[PDB]
Amino acid sequence: DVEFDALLGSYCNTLSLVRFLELGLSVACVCTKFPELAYMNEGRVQFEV
Amino acid sequence: CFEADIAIPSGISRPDAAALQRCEGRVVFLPTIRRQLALADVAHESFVSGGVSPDTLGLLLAYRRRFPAVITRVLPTRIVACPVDLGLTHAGTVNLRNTSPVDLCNGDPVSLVPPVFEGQATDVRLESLDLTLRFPVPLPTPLAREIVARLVARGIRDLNPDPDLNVLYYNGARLSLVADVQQLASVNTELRSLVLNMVYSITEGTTLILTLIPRLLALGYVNALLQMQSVTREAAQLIHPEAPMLMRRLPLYEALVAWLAHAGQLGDILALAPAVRVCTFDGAAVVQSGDMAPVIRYP
Amino acid sequence: CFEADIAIPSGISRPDAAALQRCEGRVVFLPTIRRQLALADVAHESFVSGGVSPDTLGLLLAYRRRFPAVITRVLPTRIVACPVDLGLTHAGTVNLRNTSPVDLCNGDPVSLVPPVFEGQATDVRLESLDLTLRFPVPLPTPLAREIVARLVARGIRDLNPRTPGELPDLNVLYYNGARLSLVADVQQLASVNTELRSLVLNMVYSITEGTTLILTLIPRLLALSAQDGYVNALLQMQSVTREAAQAPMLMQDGERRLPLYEALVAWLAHAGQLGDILALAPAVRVCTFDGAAVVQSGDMAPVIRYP
Amino acid sequence: HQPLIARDGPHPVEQPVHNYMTKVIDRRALNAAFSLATEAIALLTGEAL
Amino acid sequence: ETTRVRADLVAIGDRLVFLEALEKRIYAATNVPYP
Amino acid sequence: ARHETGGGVNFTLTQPRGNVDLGVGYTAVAATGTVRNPVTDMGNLPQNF
Amino acid sequence: PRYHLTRQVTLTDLCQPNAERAGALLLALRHPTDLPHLARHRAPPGRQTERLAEAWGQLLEASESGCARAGLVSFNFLVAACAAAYDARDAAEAVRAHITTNYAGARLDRFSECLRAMVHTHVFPHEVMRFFGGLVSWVTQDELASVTAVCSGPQEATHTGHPVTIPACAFVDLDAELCLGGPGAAFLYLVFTYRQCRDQELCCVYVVKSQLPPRGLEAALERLFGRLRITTCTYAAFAELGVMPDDSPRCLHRTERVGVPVVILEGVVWRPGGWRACA
Repeated sequence: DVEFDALLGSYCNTLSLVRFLELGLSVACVCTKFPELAYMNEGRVQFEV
Repeated sequence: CFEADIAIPSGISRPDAAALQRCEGRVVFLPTIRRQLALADVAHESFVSGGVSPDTLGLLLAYRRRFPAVITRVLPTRIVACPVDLGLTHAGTVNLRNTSPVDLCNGDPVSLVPPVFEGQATDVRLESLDLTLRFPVPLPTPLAREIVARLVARGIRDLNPDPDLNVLYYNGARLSLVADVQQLASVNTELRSLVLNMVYSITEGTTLILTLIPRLLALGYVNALLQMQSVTREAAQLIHPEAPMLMRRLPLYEALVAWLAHAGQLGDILALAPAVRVCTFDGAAVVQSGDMAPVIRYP
Repeated sequence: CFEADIAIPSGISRPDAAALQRCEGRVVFLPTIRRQLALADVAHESFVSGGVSPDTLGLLLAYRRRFPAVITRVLPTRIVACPVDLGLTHAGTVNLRNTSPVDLCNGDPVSLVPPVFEGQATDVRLESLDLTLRFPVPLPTPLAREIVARLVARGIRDLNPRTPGELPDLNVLYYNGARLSLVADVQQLASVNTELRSLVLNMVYSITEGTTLILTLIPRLLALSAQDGYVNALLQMQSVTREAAQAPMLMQDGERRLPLYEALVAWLAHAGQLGDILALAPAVRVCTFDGAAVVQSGDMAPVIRYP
Repeated sequence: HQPLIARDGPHPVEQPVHNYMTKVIDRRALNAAFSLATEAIALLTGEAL
Repeated sequence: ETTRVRADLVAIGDRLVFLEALEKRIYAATNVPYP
Repeated sequence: ARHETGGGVNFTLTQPRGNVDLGVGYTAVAATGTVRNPVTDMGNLPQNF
Repeated sequence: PRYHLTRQVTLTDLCQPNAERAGALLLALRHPTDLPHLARHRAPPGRQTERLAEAWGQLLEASESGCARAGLVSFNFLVAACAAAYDARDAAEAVRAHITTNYAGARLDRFSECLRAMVHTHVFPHEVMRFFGGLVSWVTQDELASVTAVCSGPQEATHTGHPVTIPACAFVDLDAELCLGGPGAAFLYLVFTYRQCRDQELCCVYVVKSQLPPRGLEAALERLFGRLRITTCTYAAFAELGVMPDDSPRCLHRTERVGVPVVILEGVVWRPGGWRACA
């Protein structure tokens, strides 16, 4: 008697690492680096017209 | 520990900021344990349950329901509280603000309602965003179980009138329960629903048992042993109450569950279980009002 | 956790090894604190006493003097159980499985009840190791306290017949909707009798001397009935309070003992403790970290300590 | 393998998940058949020559 | 085992917009309601 | 931000950030034109006091 | 966090831990200057409430509070003062030969009067003298006291178990319940068994031995007793002394510090527990 229970398949999907500066909604925002924003109670912006 | 953050909302004043500086070390209740929270889950306006303001019953439902949190360090834009209910037993020492009794070296203090003390004390209001933080009172287990049964006993004599229940000495001090001038008239209308709960669970059961036990024992180990430990107690109560009161099985046993359903409500309502412990180190063992105390996690 | 193991003693039915996998988060009543123990005292054959199996009130009394344990991790060699009575010191909040028709709440105390439901028997059978398994049904505690009063009073109607056969079944339950019917098959007497006596004997001590003054205000109760909403809803229709309405008895010795204040103490001592002396003690509390307000039927809820 | 999106505040924090499902071959066997009449075999054998 | 990115740029009036749709890309399968 | 629970350690990560309007006038309107379905079945239920 | 320290500064008018052992089951004295008031309250009026007004007042005569409050009650101070009370004489009284030769019966004789006077006006000695711990260090002065005697869970008998080994201080004490013997872990409790107007307000202090839950202890508190013969009520209070997570390490000795019988108990989860007194 000859018998075997065989293993035939294993597949992984790609996990797409999608950056924020790719999509079309990057246009409306100007993101910029500022550390220590946790330390302020106000860093808030004042503008003329 | 697992410190949880409560978010400060938008523009507050400096006295609203200073109101946040007079609360460093209070007790805070919250519904869920999300690592970032907002102030909208905190306020007394977040205690509405039926469209109206909650009573001391409606608070003590939630005061046994939602979760205690103690603010260690106050912050701009955040509120850091290391919550009590998370963590293993007797770890993560936290610090509280005492109110007028002692909070001795032990006692296992319990959060409970504000209007058993001065109602508009510790009802600290934010002026800008217009919300109210009614902080609970941390009382230790003997006196916390003491004062809860006194005002509802005082509510009886205030219910249908014709000694004075309000002296109640501590170990050293004489504790003035009565804050007369404007509070006690608000007391008997803010424990208003609660007195009816302590009454109706007594009037139902006693008038149920005096038509239960005469309907029992002849309808036998429980029979003769009914009045075995109740000799001249229950038959004497059958002699005293059944004479100066009035005197049906299928509504009766239907009322049996319903009263005892209400009984299981009240045990969760009343008796004020301990949640956190005072068992400090290298202290004077005796805490005073307005002073901090090292408080440890589990009873 | 103070780790406690239960090994797989002798052989395996090969699908039934997978049956032990889907019992992760359930409860084992093991009547000890062991570092290792056989699977013989685990099953319902150990719950069966000498000759006779307990009723759903006797299983309450059988779940009285044993120790619940949480399935933590399932090996093909052992099953690691965490001793609920001691080893609940878990900031990791060791997880449980809700096997119950009720979607619970967040923040419920959770107490354990034997399987008494009409369709959630929780019967899983092992034939290689000849054992029967009844898992307890974790439920919210007011809904748990609504059940145990029914089943004893149903056994109170097992003592006296008298009435016509159309009795109120005590077999329709109410949670926001949700008509529930349970099983009424057998009522063993001693499980009813010892449960009935503590219902009698505690209600003895819960009456005191100053309690009697409250009984005078029974006609005062119905004076609030026709003039508000809250009282009239509080006053039940199927109550003896509406039936008994159709006095100091002076005996005044000393009068400085606070007789009315002393009444509410000892009443709360025994009539205040009626859910927990009849049923099991609640030590399981609903606590989800993600802010989820309810926990689905079949889910894995995180579990924190005594309420 | 599934990605996730970090929310904030009252909605709970998330954590990545994995799936690991396993599926089983089913075996079909389809059939054909044919015939040879009796006169043809000894013709193919070389007997009736 | 400063660059070009594909998008869709409809020009209307005398203007230009990045007309792009989500949830087929960056909201799918994460149990998030699409805002 | 770490927190040790049952099982093993459990790292939590959060990045604090903020925004601003940065527009003196109105920006970013949002129209509403298509319907999937009603959520309710539009009625016939008594109110019970 | 499985190691803790607690500290309370009191007198050596009480325990005198320098006269105690390294292992003693200390009580506090919470509400120490209390009970003239609750002598008057909580009792039916046939108890003549002017008794405890003088009774504790004679105690601190033997011991002005000052700034060092009366506290840190020893385990010895209740056993010998109830030695004449409960059903063990000349063996429980060996605890009195332990105290008066090391500590003083002058403070016992005022307090054995309190043990007939506290229980007289229904001021029962549970929920006064709350549990504190196992006497880790004794950094006390000569006539004053400063003790660290940690509460707070299992760590008291690990940090005196990786090194006081928790005596029972009387072989009559550590009540050998569950002679129906089996393997497991021990669950320790502190029961005050009373007899009200039969033995004229009896006082009792001893520790039980059980592998039993709190729900399997109350019916165990109704069984095995012969002191039911009362009717007032609310007898036999108890709290959790915690878990000894081993039944193998109990012992039987008579050597301490006067030959007093004593039981070694090594390794204890000190779950501080809660009291209950209703029946």
